Amino acid sequence: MPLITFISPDGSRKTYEAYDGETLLSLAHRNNVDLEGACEGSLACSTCHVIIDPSWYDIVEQHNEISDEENDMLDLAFGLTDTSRLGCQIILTKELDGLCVILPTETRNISFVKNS
Repeated sequence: MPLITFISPDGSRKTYEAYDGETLLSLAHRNNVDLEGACEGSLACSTCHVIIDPSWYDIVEQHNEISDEENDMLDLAFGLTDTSRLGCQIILTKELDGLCVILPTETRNISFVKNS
């Protein structure tokens, strides 16, 4: 259960421990913050996809070639962000341990708080 640095469009930056393949939902619950969805998600996520900021997406996309089957995966990708690769609901992962990336949702906050 590493930590991920979420940067905001205003220049701010939030800090909240993320999980493996777990969405921000798991955080909204721990932070007892007004969330919307009520989706427990999952408790056991392994060998999940990868999700990195949109600044690295262009790098990993050019560093890795896509085959007839790979490139086809994009044609099926619907609703996913341009920052999430081989994903579905954009779920963070420990893979970003000690790395800075942009949050999946469109939320933002700068005020410091000591959640439970």
